[PDB]
Amino acid sequence: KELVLALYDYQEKSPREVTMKKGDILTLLNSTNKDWWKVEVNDRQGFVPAAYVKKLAAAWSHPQF
Repeated sequence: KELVLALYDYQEKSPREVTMKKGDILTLLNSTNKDWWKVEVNDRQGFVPAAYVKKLAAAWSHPQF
């Protein structure tokens, strides 16, 4: 299972999007598109800009953000 870190807060602009707070660790559902990634935040799924999150590779130990 993949995870991404919210680099900044993001307020959903429409029902297909989701809201996230800076520092959130979200479950990454789809990253095939280069601009919008589909993620899961507290029982909610939707797209967020790929620019606003960083994938946390399993192969790496991640420092505290």
